[PDB]
Amino acid sequence: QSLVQLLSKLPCGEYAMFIAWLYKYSRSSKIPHRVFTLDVVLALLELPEREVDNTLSLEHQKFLKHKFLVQEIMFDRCLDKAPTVRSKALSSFAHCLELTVTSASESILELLINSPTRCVMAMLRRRIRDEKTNVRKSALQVLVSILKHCDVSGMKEDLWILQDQCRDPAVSVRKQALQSLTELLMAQPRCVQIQKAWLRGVVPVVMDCESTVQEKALEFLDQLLLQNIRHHSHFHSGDDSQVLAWALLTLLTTESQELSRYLNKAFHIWSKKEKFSPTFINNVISHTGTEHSAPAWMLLSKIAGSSPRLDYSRIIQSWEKISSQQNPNSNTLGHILCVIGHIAKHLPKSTRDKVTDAVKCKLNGFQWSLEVISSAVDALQRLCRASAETPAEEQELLTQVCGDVLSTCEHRLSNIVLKENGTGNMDEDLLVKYIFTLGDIAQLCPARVEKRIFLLIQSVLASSASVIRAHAIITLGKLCLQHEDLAKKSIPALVRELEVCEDVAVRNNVIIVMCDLCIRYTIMVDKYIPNISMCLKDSDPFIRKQTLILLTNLLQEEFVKWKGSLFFRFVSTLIDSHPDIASFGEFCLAHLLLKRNPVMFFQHFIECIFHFNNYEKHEKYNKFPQSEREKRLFSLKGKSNKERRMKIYKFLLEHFTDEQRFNITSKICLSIL
Amino acid sequence: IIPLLPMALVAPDEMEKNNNPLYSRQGEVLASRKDFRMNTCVPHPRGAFMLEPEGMSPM
Repeated sequence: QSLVQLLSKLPCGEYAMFIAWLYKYSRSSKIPHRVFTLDVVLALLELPEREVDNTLSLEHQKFLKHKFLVQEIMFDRCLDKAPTVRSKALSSFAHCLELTVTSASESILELLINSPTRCVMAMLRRRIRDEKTNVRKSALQVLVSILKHCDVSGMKEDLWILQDQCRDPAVSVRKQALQSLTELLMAQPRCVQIQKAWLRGVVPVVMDCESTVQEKALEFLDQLLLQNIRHHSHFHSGDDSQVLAWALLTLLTTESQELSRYLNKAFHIWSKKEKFSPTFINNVISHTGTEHSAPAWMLLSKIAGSSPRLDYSRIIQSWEKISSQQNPNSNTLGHILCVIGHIAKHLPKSTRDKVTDAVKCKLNGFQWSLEVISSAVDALQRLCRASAETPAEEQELLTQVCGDVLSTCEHRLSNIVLKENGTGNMDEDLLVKYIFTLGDIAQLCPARVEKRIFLLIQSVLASSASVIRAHAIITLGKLCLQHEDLAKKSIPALVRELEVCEDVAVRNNVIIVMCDLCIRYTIMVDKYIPNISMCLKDSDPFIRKQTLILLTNLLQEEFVKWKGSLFFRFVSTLIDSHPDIASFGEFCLAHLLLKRNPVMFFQHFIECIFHFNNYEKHEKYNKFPQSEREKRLFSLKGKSNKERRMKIYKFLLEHFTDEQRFNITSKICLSIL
Repeated sequence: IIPLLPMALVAPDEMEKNNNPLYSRQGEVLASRKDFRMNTCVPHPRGAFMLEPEGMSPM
């Protein structure tokens, strides 16, 4: 303040030579002197541009320009060699750039960020890799200060980079980037791709280990979506909070739907917190008349299930209208069926009878996709549960209701499959959905399946030597989940079909089936675990990543006692050519296996060394059996294989801690040597 | 650093599993419908089933 007043007292020439001396003094190596000089350069930049003195020299006239000042000083200040100096330099840079924004000197911004070929995207890419967090905080602040006045057209990749800094694992980085994106979406309301990248950024925030930034995301989405839309009579296009929330759920339809699981977790928090309201029910019922109700209906998929206390007749009428209609959106009808199932405890039988009759007639219609069939059959399980209040009563009612469509589709399969079949005399989709309907029925009546059905689907299996065959194996698995005798009869044929058949999709389905039989019958399919271990070496990477997901689900519950061969497979799968699947493997072990138990690699290291060395004569260990097929799959040895050996070894070293490193150095220098 | 988490690595809610239980031939309830992953299988036009439709489809 005193300098500013004295500079107002100072003439332009005295100011000019004094800026010359201060620019020379900026090259002094004193760190607090440099900090003070850059701070008072920022103080000078708080003032507007000094009046142009044509009597002064060219070196003095160039001091007057603020563009030349920010080109000379803070270009070197942001590119210094000290972290705190660069931190304060970037803070002063953000302050001076918002100062140029308030002085409306956008040409300075274009000259720095997009100079005609020093690139500010490049130095920002440097700043986000800096160790210091507040350097990245100043960097995100200055890159969100820019482009609030300009369109994103041509530079949506900068926004893509912005949710890449939302990825940065610091509390303050997300804790300020979330506020930055929320003020971005209200800076301009009308850009679809900004909202798309926004929702892609914000839906993995709430899975963080830290709880407060998760909650700040939760109520920020509450004020963005829950606290925007009003009653439909109150709703107006001018009320753009409602319009923005409607557009945001319009972007929730067919774009990203895994986030509904995060929404289920969030509503689980608000079910613990009981933050759902009957006023919200009144608002969504008021918006049932709108055509925007379909994402509101899938929001109601679990929200309405908490406490059904109201009248839902208009919803039943709309469901009847779209069920009489033959080609709706499948998601809309499925969500309407699940909300009907969730409110069925309050609904009377006087509507439930005609609902079940309409279901029965349209099931005889067979006018749906298979996802709608699955939603319908679980919803009809809900309708039988709400119909009955006795286990015997729901048993008998579900038995007869499933028996009707069971005998119907059983008669259809006897007319088609048991009779002669041409190459193109059938529609594949009709028969596949018929078998899927019978599989859902046999899921819902395990007591009503007979040995004639067993030999029928065994004859279907006998028509092997494709698309229908894998689904037949899936339905066979659903049945043998309930039938251990059919499981024992089937598993040599299933194991044979695993290592004989050639289509990738049917073997994927066989592995999925027999691993859910592993979840049911671990005590018996523990001997068939090494079939999974040899199937881990597939040609197709999608098969390998799917088996990685299955083995991750097996390891997270810890179904089986831990054997060294399983650990050998966990190590051996990490040399995938595709890096994403392998990195999923290291992320899974780092966030889950290291969390569950830290000492597994400590005992497993020495037998891992022996396993990759083809050494079997150890006195203490190497007692596991081996097959010829896995012997020729495990090309793990030699000069052609040493690189992945010490790559894996140093990965395990960085997994080991310093105390673990000391103890493992003691163990290797005693026992092995 | 931290990538996207696979959605199948999260256990479902308990009340949902109460809402869809699976019973036996004797009629006693043995498990729930959400305890098994073929309910979460997603169809393909070739007839394949995947847990994650988001990602690279096989050729």
